[PDB]
Amino acid sequence: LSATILTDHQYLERTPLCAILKQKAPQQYRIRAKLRSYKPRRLFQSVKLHCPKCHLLQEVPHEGDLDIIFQDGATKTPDVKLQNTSLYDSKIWTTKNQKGRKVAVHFVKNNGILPLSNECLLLIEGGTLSEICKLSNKFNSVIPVRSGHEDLELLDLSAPFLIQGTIHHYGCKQCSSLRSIQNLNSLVDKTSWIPSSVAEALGIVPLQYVFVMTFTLDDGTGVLEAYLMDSDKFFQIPASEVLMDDDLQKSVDMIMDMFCPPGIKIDAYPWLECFIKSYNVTNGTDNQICYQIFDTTVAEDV
Amino acid sequence: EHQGALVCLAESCLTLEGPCTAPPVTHWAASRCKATGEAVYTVPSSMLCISENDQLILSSL
Ligand SMILES: [K+]
Ligand SMILES: [K+]
Ligand SMILES: [K+]
Ligand SMILES: [Zn+2]
Repeated sequence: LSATILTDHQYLERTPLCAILKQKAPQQYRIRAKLRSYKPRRLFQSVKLHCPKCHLLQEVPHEGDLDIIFQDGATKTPDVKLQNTSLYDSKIWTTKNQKGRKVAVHFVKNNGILPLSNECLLLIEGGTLSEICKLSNKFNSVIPVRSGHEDLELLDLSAPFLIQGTIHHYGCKQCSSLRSIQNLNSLVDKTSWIPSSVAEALGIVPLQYVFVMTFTLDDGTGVLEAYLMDSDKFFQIPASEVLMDDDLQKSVDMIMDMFCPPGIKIDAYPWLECFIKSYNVTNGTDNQICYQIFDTTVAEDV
Repeated sequence: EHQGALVCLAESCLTLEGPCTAPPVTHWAASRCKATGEAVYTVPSSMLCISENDQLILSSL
């Protein structure tokens, strides 16, 4: 049995790789190939962030980076910003033996009242990563903020603009034009906290988590390099959750080991059935053809 | 009061005396920290970008 199946375009005839490589882009194809090799070999490096608007691809900040950002963000003097009284209630806690740091927590109100904890959005200034993670478990969502000159503002977009459960949402630094926190007032519906609604209110273009991989595919007629840029179709594992979950990570590892079992020859690898599109890439003076996998998923008996 | 309860819940997540604790680290997160000495795998964004014109031709198929 094939290791992957098409989720669409099943009517297509199979095209051999040698024929694809001789043809002009853009075209769509069905293929059957062995996965000869892939990048990244270090699978933990496959998780990237991609902007749907400007097309940039970037790294997800390391956990250690966030830890440092939040440590560096410690403040002795957080503001409530009193003009925002109808938006949120606020509390500030003092500390012992923590260099006089303070934590401000702002509790966003739904329709004039504080909602249940699981429905409550928090804004936090001066919290550690560990505190933010705990708050994200007990409340609906956390937005890290800092005291600006006039209003509360998001931290640098290198920190998540929203943490909801264990999902860290990031914004594009090129495409966003940040609005201050008071603009959360423009949300008429605060009965749920939809990440894209928070993002629009704050002028953020959210980045999308993707698995990015380079598949070297071989059917014996030729070798074709095809990119995978997958949010959750291919592995049936959400790229937005994978970095926070040992079991999801283990599943991706097991899928890839299944495509390329160690110490056996390529003929003994499973076939991958894939749909691919070809397209033209220009990096200055010369043209190049590239290939991407679409409408393809891992099969049931892994 | 409910406000009081939310404030107590929030407080319970905070570490207000001495050093703060360590957030959980998954095996990929730990590995991402240890992968040194070779440029991290990436693909230039332009290699992944299918132009509007190419997308037009492709959608008609
Ligand atoms: K939305
Ligand atoms: K051959
Ligand atoms: K075989
Ligand atoms: Zn962008």
